[PDB]
Amino acid sequence: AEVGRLRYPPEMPGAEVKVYKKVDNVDLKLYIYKPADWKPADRRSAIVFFFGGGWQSGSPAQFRPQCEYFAGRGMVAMAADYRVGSRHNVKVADCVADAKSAIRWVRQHAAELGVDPQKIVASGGSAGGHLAACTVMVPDLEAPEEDHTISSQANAAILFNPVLILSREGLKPRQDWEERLRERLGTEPKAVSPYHHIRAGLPPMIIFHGTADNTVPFETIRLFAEAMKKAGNRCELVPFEGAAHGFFNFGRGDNLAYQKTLELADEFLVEIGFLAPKGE
Ligand SMILES: [Cl-]
Ligand SMILES: [Cl-]
Repeated sequence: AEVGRLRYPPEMPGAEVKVYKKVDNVDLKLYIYKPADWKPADRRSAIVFFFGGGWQSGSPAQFRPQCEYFAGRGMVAMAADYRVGSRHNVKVADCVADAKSAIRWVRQHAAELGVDPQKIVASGGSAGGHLAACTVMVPDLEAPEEDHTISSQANAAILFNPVLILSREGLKPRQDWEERLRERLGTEPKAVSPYHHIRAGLPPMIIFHGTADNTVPFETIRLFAEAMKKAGNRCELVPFEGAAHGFFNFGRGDNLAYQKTLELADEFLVEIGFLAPKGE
């Protein structure tokens, strides 16, 4: 509900604004937070957050607090806008293209951003967590007007109650439901279903999910994580006992889950060599 009251477009005080994509006569922006000691020539890790809201609504403001945290730790942290149903009459596949365009843009512009182009983390909540996962493991579905010699693939992901299974193929593949998914998603459902793209050799990830989630059942995420681990990938699943969809957000449950998810995300980033340990 609180997340639902966020402003669009957001103020994002202290952020630098860059347009990463011009599409359908809208300028899609990144809201960029740099560390206090940032200099051109830096080669910092970066994180790009994609807001939640069912691919229908939401605001980059959702992840402003996390951006401020990670910029405090020395990352170039940013929150991306992307097209949504209520504002732009797009479908899920369009959202995925925008998320991929954002990672591509950060990589293309890594030098001027003071960023290491092989340390770009994709992150998000719910629908935005789906997008982040798509940037790590789903093939590009379109080639927009952008540098396709530059990869859209993120180097790691941090997912907050993501949607990871968008097709029922290979679960316990009924036709009419997959056809309804096709019309909603703008493509074959498997083409935007991270679970259907599990293979060896993928970037590392951490996932935070409530065990009492009625929106995205925890069991879908357990299945995902088990299969990823079977494929040899680093896929850390942190259950939040009794928590529901949206539990991790700044401003709810006394900020306890907010703080805990940041702590664990920080250690994950140290583990994979994207952040220096807090001990310096
Ligand atoms: Cl790895
Ligand atoms: Cl829920």
